[PDB]
Amino acid sequence: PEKFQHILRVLNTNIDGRRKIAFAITAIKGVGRRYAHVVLRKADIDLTKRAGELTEDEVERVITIMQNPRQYKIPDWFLNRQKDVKDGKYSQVLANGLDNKLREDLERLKKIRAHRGLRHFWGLRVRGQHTKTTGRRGRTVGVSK
Amino acid sequence: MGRVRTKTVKKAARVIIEKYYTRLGNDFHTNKRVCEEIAIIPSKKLRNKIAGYVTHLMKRIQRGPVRG
Amino acid sequence: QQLYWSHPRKFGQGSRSCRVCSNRHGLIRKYGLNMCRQCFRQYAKDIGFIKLD
Amino acid sequence: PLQSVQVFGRKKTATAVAHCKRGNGLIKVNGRPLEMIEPRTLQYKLLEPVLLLGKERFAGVDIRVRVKGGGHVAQIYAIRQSISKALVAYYQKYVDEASKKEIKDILIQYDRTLLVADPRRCESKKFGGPGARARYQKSYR
Amino acid sequence: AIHRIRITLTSRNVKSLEKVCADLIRGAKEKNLKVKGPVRMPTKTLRITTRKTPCGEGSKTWDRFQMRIHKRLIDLHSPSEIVKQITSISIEPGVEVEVTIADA
Amino acid sequence: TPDIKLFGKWSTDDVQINDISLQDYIAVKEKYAKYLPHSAGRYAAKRFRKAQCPIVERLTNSMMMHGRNNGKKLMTVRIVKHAFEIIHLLTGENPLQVLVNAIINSGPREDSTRIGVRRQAVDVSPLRRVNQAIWLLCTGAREAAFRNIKTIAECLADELINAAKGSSNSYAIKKKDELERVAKSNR
Amino acid sequence: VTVKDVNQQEFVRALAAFLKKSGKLKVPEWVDTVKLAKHKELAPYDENWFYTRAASTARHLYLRGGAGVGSMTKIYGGRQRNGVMPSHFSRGSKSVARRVLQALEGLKMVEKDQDWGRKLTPQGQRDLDRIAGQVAAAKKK
Amino acid sequence: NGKTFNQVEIKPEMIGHYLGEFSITYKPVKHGRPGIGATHSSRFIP
RNA sequence: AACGAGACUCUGGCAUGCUAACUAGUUACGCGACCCCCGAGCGGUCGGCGUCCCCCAACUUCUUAGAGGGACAAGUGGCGUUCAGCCACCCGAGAUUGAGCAAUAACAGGUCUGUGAUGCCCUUAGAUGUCGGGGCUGCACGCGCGCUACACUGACUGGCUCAGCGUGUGCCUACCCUACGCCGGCAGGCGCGGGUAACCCGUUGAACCCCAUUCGUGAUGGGGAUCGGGGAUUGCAAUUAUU
Repeated sequence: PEKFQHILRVLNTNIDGRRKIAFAITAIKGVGRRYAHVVLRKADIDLTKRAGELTEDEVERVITIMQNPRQYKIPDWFLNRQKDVKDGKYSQVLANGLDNKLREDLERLKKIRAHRGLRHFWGLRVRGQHTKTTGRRGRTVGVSK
Repeated sequence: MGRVRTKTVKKAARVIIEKYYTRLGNDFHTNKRVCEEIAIIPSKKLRNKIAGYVTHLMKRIQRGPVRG
Repeated sequence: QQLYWSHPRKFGQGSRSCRVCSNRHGLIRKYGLNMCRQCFRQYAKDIGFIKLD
Repeated sequence: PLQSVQVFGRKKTATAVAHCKRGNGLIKVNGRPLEMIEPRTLQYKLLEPVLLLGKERFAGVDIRVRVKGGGHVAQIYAIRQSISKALVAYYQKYVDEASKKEIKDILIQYDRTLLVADPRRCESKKFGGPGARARYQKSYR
Repeated sequence: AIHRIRITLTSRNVKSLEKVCADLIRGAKEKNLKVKGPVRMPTKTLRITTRKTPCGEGSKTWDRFQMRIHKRLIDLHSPSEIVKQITSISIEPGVEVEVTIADA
Repeated sequence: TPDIKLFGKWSTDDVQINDISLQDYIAVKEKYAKYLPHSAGRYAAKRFRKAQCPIVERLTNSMMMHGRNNGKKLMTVRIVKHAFEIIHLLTGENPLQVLVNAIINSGPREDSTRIGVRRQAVDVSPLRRVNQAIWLLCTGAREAAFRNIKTIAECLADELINAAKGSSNSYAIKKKDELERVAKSNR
Repeated sequence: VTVKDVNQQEFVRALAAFLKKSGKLKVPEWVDTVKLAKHKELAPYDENWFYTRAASTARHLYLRGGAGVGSMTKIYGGRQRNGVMPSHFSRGSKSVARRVLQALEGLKMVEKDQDWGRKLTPQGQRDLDRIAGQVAAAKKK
Repeated sequence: NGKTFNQVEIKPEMIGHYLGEFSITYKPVKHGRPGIGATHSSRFIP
């Protein structure tokens, strides 16, 4: 036990030091179940321990692996930003950087006024769905005059 | 359930007994063989039902009169 | 007379039609029949199909 | 002499055939010990005849069983019936009929379907519903 | 010289194929051609299921149509000159007959 | 030798049925002793044929019930198996005595039929008493396990032990003592 | 003792330990990153999964020889959940099956045979029956 | 557009898109009040 | 006296009796081959395991499918104007298997958008008889048939072991079902064979279920809607997203 610290702050977000290490770090945006397992496998960490049982140099080893996947031989087919449209790079985007990357994508579609950009602006379904009977969020209207 | 016998069975059994009383008896398996050679019956399942009511009528005729 | 007087018809409902009456809806491709479903119920006895169950 | 018999048991689509011959007490299903057929929650179901009759009645013969068709549970009931039906047919041909009666009476007084088949098979589906008796929903207004 | 030679028969109707096939066995047996008996292949069933209505109205009834096909094989030990004789009589009904010069 | 069958592990000869109305309908001992609570028998085919089914198999059938569990009988045999092993550790007694006494305590003996909010009191037959007892104690085990770390094998053991002494902590005893209170007001 | 005489699950664990102790079986570089089949949601819990896959594959070739890469993907097939739609059957990874069969040929346990497919050698047959005796002896019969 | 031609000035950000993505085949909906038969209670008797 | 009912036709459950099979199997041996010594006992005649392989061996129990057989309220006990029938039980594979077909007389029921079935009316070269693009999918809102779930009688990761009914190279019309080897995380790609089918895909290695592991009552490792970025395949063409 050692009565060690059981809440910790990692990338401007709080991790509970109380779940299994592979399910604690998925509190970061851009890190799902599948990616969190592969990062800890490259970092040489035992998956059996609770997240409050990592030492100060073990968390810095995990953080420096999450920010640079391609230098620790994580494959290109794993990553969430592929050939990024403005500069051609491959990377994983995390935390408040993922919010801004979507914010730039919706404005890029709106500025040229393509059909995607207009559907996102009017608040309608963007992919191929019908709209007669599903997604209702207004109020019932009466027939009376 | 329902085991009542239709007029096609009941009339054919009476006409057999009027003509062949001296051939017949209480054994169903012998009556079933007699009824196959004295008559043309289209189905095996109808032949079994006719020999069944003939066997019931022989056991009545051994006690007293049957009006038909 | 025009040189462009037709469009490709190598698949889909444009390719196929009934052998008896030239209709395009509800036709049977099974076993090489190529009849319309209403024309099949009309000729089934002459083709040799029957119903038992 | 050569001295052997072949007989079968059934349930649903499953069939099992048992061959037995003069021997020392071997029993196998598909080349495996009958202690190792996979759904071992039912292990007392394929042990039932040898536990009920006792191993002294099995000591003169070697039995080999082959089985196919049906599902995991239907095959246990096919195996079970093939073994108890084989022993009584072997005894009928090669020993005294007074000893056949002991075997048949002890088996039937515990359970029918050690020696007589179960005739049940599926009903066919009918149009207008998801199965044999069920119907789709009905609506009005 | 002799061959091992194979005849196959096919029809929808069963009881015409029975009388055709029995006559091929008799003509071979009386001439000592050492015929191998009729092999019954599995029966083949064709099925078509259709709505009864021409127009899509009413309660939703269906028609279930089917056709059944029956197939047989016989093998002979004889010259190629005499299968041509026996495979030409009693074949009058709507039965297919086909023969191949070596398959045994 | 083959005249005694231990149901895997538990003897039948020492069991007793202490209500004379139920001795014909709770099938235990003699020809009703088997190795497992699983058979393929045709018990549904006639009206009273149901009374010949061993009581441990009737408990096993009634347990594979609630929608997501239909047809899963191999799972349901091991629930009964592990419940009987927990009952023997808690009580020190034969698990078949605990089941028989839980059935004798849980079945209601007066009830009121419906005639128009309006009801009239009537007697209950011994076959409906044993049918009601099984459904009540299976329901009691099923409702307690639904959001607890407790397994259903532990809840079925707790429910049978409380019913065998009539403690009114069980679901089956509270419901029996509700049905007979309401019927006593409709005489 | 033959492979048909012992319980099959601890035979796979005994054979997996024998392969992993030898040091001769080669492994691919991507063994720590692959999903193992299309229908799985996550990578396997055990770092040692490749030796267990080879041990099970050799045991399959003993009981039914003449398999190939396509028929190994049907042995390791399973159910796929499709989110809000109904579920269906789905086959295993072809590249994993092909590299596991090529890794066993490098131990001289497997051969490509006449007609088409693969089978065990006499040396492969010897090493499996040798481990079946070790699994039986561990129970002190 | 199915009845008219809509003009486009091709900005370089449009690269790799289709020409049909900038000329839309319909008018955005804005509702008028519901008519007779729109709800079960709306029934008319003379 | 006639039609409907019933009979009738197909179907399910029984035959160690009949006919008879290299496009179906079993048993056995002339035997032959690999592996194990666990076995009276050796590394064997003899034992164990086989979808390992010949038979110019014997045969039809298991598979196929032709002919016949079998069940009648027939036997025994009660109840019945002692008739017609009804209830229980013995013996038995079996004492209600499930479908198809179906009368007289009607309806302002549906269909002219199934038809070279069809009356009358309309239109007929600025056509109501062919190509290019769009729509049938548009969304404040009311209703109908359904799929997935709210978890521990569970979800996830490994391991083991069982089906039945069918379809298959398109005859204008141009496409079929797939074993085996190699490349790729995957979807997929290249090479090279079999099948017009009891012959090849195929012993159709199906899912739930079964055995072991991890989570711990938390909208949680339950649930997977909504939405960003990248890669294949069909096609003449995929944006209003084919899969």
